[PDB]
Amino acid sequence: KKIGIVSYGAGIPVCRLKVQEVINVWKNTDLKLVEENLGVTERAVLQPDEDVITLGVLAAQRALDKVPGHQIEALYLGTCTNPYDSRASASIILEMLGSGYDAYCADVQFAGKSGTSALQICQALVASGMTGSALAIGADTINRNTAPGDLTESYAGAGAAALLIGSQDVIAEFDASFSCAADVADNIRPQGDRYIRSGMGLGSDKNSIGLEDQTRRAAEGLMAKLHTSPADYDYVVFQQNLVSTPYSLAKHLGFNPKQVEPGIYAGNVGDAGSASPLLGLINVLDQARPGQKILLVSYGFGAGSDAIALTVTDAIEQYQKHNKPLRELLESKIYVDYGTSIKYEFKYLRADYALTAYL
Amino acid sequence: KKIGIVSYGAGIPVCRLKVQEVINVWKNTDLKLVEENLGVTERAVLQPDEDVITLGVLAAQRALDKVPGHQIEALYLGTCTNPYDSRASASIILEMLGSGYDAYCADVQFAGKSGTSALQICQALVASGMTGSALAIGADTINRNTAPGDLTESYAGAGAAALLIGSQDVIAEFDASFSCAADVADNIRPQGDRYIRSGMGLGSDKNSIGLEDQTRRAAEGLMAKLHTSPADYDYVVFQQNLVSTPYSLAKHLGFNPKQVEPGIYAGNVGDAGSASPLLGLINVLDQARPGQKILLVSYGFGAGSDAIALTVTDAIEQYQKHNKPLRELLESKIYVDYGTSIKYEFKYLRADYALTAYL
Amino acid sequence: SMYPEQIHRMTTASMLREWREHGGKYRLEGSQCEECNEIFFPRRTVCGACNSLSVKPYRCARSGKIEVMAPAENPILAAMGYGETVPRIMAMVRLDDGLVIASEIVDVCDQQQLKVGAPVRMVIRKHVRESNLAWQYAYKFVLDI
Amino acid sequence: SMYPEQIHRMTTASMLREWREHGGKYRLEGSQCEECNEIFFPRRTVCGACNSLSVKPYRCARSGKIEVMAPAENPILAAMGYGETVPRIMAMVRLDDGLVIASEIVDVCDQQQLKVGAPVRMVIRKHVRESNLAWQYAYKFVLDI
Amino acid sequence: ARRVAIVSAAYTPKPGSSRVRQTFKEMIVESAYKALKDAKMHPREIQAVAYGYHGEGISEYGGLGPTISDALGISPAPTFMSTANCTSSSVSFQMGHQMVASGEYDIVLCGGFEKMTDHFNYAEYIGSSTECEYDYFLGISHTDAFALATAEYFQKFGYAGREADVLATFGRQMRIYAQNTPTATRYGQPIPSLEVLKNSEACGSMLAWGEASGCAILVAEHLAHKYTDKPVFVRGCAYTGVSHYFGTRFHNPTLHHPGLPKDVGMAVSANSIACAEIAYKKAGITAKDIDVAQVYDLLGAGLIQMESMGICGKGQAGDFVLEGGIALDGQLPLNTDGGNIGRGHASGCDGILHITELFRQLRGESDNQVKGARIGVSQNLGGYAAHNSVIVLSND
Amino acid sequence: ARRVAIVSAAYTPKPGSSRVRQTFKEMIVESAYKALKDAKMHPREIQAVAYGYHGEGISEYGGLGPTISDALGISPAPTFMSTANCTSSSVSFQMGHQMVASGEYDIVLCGGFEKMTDHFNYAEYIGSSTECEYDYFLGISHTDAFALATAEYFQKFGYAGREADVLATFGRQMRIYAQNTPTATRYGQPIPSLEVLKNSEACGSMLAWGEASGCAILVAEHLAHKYTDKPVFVRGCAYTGVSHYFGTRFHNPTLHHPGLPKDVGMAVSANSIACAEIAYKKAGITAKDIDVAQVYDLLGAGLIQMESMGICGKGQAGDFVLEGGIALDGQLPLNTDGGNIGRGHASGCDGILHITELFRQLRGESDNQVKGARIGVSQNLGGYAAHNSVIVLSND
Ligand SMILES: [Zn+2]
Ligand SMILES: [Zn+2]
Repeated sequence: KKIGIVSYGAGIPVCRLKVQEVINVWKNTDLKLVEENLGVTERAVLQPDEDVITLGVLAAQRALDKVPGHQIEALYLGTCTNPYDSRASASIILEMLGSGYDAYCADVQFAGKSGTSALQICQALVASGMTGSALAIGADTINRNTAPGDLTESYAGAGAAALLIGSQDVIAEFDASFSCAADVADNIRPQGDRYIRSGMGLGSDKNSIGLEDQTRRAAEGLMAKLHTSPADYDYVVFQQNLVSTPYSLAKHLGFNPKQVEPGIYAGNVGDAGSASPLLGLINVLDQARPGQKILLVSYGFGAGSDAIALTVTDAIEQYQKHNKPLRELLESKIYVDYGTSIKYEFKYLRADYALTAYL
Repeated sequence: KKIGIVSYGAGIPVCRLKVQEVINVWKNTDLKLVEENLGVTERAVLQPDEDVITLGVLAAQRALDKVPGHQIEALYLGTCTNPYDSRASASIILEMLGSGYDAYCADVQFAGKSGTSALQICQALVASGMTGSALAIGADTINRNTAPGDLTESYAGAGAAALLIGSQDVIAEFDASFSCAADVADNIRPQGDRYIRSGMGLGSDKNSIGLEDQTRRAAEGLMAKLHTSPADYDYVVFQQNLVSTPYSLAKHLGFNPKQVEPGIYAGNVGDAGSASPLLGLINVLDQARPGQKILLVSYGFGAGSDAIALTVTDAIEQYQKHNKPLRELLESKIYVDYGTSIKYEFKYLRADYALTAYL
Repeated sequence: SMYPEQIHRMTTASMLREWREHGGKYRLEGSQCEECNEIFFPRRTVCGACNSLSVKPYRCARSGKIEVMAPAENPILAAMGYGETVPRIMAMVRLDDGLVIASEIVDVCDQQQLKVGAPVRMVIRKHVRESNLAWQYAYKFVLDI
Repeated sequence: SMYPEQIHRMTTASMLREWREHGGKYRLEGSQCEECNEIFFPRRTVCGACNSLSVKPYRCARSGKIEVMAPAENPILAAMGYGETVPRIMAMVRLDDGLVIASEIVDVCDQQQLKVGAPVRMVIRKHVRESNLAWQYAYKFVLDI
Repeated sequence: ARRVAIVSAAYTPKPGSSRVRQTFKEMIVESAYKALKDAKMHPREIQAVAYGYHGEGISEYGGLGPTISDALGISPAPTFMSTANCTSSSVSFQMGHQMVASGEYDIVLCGGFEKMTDHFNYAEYIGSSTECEYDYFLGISHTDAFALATAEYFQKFGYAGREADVLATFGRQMRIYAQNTPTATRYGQPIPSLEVLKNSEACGSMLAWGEASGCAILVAEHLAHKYTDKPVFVRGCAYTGVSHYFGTRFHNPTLHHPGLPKDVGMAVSANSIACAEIAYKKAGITAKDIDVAQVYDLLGAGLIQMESMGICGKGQAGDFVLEGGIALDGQLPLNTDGGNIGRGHASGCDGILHITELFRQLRGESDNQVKGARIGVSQNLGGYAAHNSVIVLSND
Repeated sequence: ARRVAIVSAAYTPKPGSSRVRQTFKEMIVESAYKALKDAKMHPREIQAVAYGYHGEGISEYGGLGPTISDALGISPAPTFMSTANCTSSSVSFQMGHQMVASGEYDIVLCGGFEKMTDHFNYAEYIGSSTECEYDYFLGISHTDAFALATAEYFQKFGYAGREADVLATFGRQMRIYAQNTPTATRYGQPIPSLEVLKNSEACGSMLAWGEASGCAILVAEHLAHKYTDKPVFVRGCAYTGVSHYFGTRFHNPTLHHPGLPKDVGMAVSANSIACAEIAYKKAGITAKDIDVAQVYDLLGAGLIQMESMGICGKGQAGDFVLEGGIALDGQLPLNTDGGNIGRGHASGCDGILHITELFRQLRGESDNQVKGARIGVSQNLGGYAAHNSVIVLSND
């Protein structure tokens, strides 16, 4: 019996901010560039009562709702916008889920590839026989950790995705993976800094030495291991900080648009970091058919890349029978203006010590 | 030959923010309260290239333009929102004015009464014979030092007023003054804090123990010294953080509305702190007649009050002949939205270290 | 910040307070009596019906209906940590097991669906931060439609 | 600092509290009865001796002697705002008018002069900062020799 | 058991207004010495005190008893403290009644105070007296509970379309009573029209909140003639307690009182019903016997208490108010001083605020006098009726 | 007036130790239901509760009465709260005595608790129950007051050179009493030598501080036989209050008690002397009659209270202790459970901690039994004797 994904879930903020609302204030980038070339018209706004833990536990609880009475054996939280810098937020999510304390547990960090790295850890724990199952979460509040006036502000979002790994009722078999990494400081966040920073100007030069190099290296590595090529895959899923990014990487690695399209979700969300490759995968599995082949290649700034190959099983049809797809979830939204978004995300420079709510 | 005011000038920011723009975002106070009871419909917004020094030197240069070739003998800068906490911004303004270095010079601080305190210092320097003339400035950027979401945000403004004291071509003779003070921490700003803070909830209870107590004490003190009563004055000028404040204090001290009205300017400006009593005085002198009597009573939180009595002279008619009144100056305005106001006033929580303008 | 002189504060919470209530606040656990099966929220040590000490944790139903609802819009009554969202929709939620929970409704995407009798479900959200610096998490409700 | 989310705090002081006590705390003003001349510290509204409401402010004597003294060195009992100076020399000071004040002795330049019966005088010093951010000032004592 | 008489009662005037120039000690002394004077009594005749406040979180003064005994100038005479929301004074009154009735003390001063302005923002502190881990720390207030209670009342007893009319008629009657009552915060204010009130905050049913201290002096029957010609006797009291948690109003198996209504909630206060029934049994009366009353008014809470107290049937208090039933010529005159809306509210003092007006009524000294008043009743609550007190006074 | 009997008394064992795994509600229930069982009584027979704690600043739970009535499962039965430093339980006992003696309630549960670990650092919170503006806000603690009181006692009564000997002998006797008392925190610990104690913290006279709840059940005499064969009767109580401000100990014209000593201060507690004299007059006893006692021990406070209480003359308590006077074979056995040093201290529970050991003594059930004990006395204080309570119990 093969090992892989059994169930999944997602958590996305409902508040939305149209790109023009940010551009009207800062006038620091072209509206047409962001809407048409990059492919993002609005982005998710984090409410004051939302964070990585609230989104993560929502996604996780939605995955576990598919498997009544599941006892948790391992739980790994992939995030680069962790609410805690010491102590594991994973243990907080575990406590909330209320399905066992005897679990392998940690937070995992490598930027946008944190979620795929957690997934690989969970696969290794099941495949080794160290556990019978394992829960991987990928979640980020990129909005919260992107500065007002930053060139990326208008498309910084947030999100969470949860994948349960096991060997009973598997809907996507985990076939193989390949990872790579290096010191490439294309983006950083030094200890203390709230805001994620760029290491150079934005554009294809920065993309060539990080995003494209590592994505290519991992994809070619895995395909070489499996003796496959782009033609052998029904779907390809990349990092989706922007709608343009998967299409661009696909053109760079010899995949074609119809292999990419079914993973695209982020036009109304923006960059969800660690969640983005996992959300692309979820968007595929929501409509995929038994027998189909998926290649998933994430990207973490810093930098590195995780490549994973999957095969969809017969069980996907039963899983799909009564399932709320991600496409439907993303229809739920509340529009807010720029001022309200900044209030909600705690980006006004207010007093260090508050006397009342407003003094 | 009697001693007093010879010429004056004012400096006000041109950018404006309608009160409803702030209330739409924070929903932390009533639109009707601020517009109708407090009397403020819009407030001054400080541009990124404006501050206490920029406004102060504008006002001062406008006063000195009335007296060609004047050599400066003393210059005192009254402000509670000083650009420097050590070193005197007054010496920077002196340098800019380019009319002599051999001057008595310092910054003066007692909250909203800083400007009137500077004025008293200048009067004392001339009346003592230590100088032949002296330049007093009152200026504040209350907006810059009021926090986003503060109950006072929607009516925090900025401004500067300059008064030249001398004994040649005097337009308002300085008759007498009376000052009082105490420890009353109704508002504070501890060393380091950017934002001015309240010591208790807003309303008539707070007003009774600071604003009204000290204003009454100084006004009654001065009137007792001169054997006068409210009926003896053609004009009364109070602190004008709000249009409602002079009318309220007038009702409290037995003055009537027609004595107050000619000093009212702040409906489109908001609180200009140290500048506000001096701007009220300027607004009176712009239209006053020879022989008329003015009572000026300021208020500094902390707390204390400066009362000054003046008599308008025959020279006012010549001064008024070719004069741009404050009423006309305040017609120059540029409307901005909330987001733009916050950008201009540096109230977004951006990164401590900037890589470019937008990264 | 620049001057690290300690400021006076009468009360600082120990972690023990919230530690013991994770069942109640993360998992909506009240109590059920082992002898008579009566249910209660919040959790308790003595059954109120029969005064037995044989009481166990009980997972309350996480679905319900709005019994009664009231906007909170008055700035005068804005609590610290809850000033940013205005209005707040306060509600008494009747759970499917019969218990009633005092909470609020959030994420209202269609205002015409917010009414008495509307179905709701529990969600975990961030509440006012603790006086020991730990983030506070607890329940709120959303419309379920 | 970087995340301006308001933290929970049960109690925040109004400026009114200290405002009314500036006489007591800056100037060592207690009360004297106008009818019987008895003196008290701290200030009060009713004379304790005769129950008259005719009571006025009274400037207590600012010189005195150490009646009793005790070091405070136990870290367990260090209050916030008072942890930096160790030991603290707590004392009951008998003022020259007969009243007794609970305070501490500071600036002890010669330790051999710190003893019971030693003469002391009042000084104004900075105490624990207020919960509304204002600096707190009040009395302490020094050896006077 | 022996009878206990009230010989005087007094509070610091305009309790819906603040006294920022006074300390809490000064404020307590004012009302205490006023009452002592009214009774022709010396402070040193007081053998004990029972006093109430919200708690130590307002002024940061705890263990307050000795501090009060020193402030009043009665040491060594003890002060027993009470900390019980808006019922603190009601509870302290009951404690004093027990002190005298026991024979342990013959003359006892009962009272309470609140100095809200010592706290920067008292409104957000008050929630600390609730089921804190499941309401206060989630940003849920007592005012939320009253808003919800009012909404439940109107939605379930068929008042849709007349909510504004009911609340405004109530608030207007309170203003009418306050206009001619010198100790009231709204003394001398002109009476706004019903239409003006409907278009104002809370349709005119928002209370006036300030600062006050108050007290009543209790004496053993055999001594009362030394201090007054016209003593007011305590017939009976009840104090009852249920969970602070608002959810429990709908389902509280912990509350053992037989013959409660089948359907209880916020609009039907089970704790308040139980309290009234116990109190009336102890006092030897029924609701029929009540000539004048006091209730904690705020939004529709006056209606809910009118029903709990037994003055009108379930769901009928709104119509009772609309038909003029609480006016001075009505079937049951209520809050004849103006109540919390007209006279004013100061949490820890509220019990004495009620008792003083009833005291005056029962001696013929009220500004809005109920002719031939024999029985007067205070219905008071704390939290959302987590505390409930019913106190029955008579004049013979 | 009718007599009031204690039918049971109990507390959560090892009160000098903490119970971090329990909530305060769980802890209260433990001792309450233990006492109910000891008395062969059902919770729903309880007609009222009087309960004590330090205040709302520890757990941020105020208006606690209803919360306790719900936790115990007695609603609608009321809980009257008491907030009075380390005397909270002593005061609540006196309140319950009044409730029963009045005839208003026949069966009343009296008690108190403290959950210090709910606060991050309780030690710095406690100062909030003092004359706060002139001590707490200047960093002056209750522990400073006790250190100073001890220093005054020794310096003025000629104990120079024997301070360590007195404090160590006291602390050693407490440890001896605790060793064989199962409910004590120092149960079963080996007895350190006098020399080891002298060289340890506070010469062995530092208390053990933890968490506990406790209660006693009071019943009208005519009902007591239903619940126990051996009732313990309340002979008389006194509670007294003076300023919290430590300076006033030396000069307090506000304290009107005739025949006090000429020279009062910290070493001579005027409030405590007054309290004892009042209590004994009410109880119909003198110090001669006392067979066994309890005092609040900490440093030299036990000595000061031994003198205030009338057990030995001014300045003689140190020598009384050195001569073996508080040992089980001594002239006056004292703190026979181990006291605060041996048994342990939890502020709001301390009154019941005293009363339980006296209750046991008066029924012949103590682990360190005083043969033929007829009269037992609790002397307790709050702040630096700002509150003072003296409670006299007998067995016939
Ligand atoms: Zn049961
Ligand atoms: Zn006197």
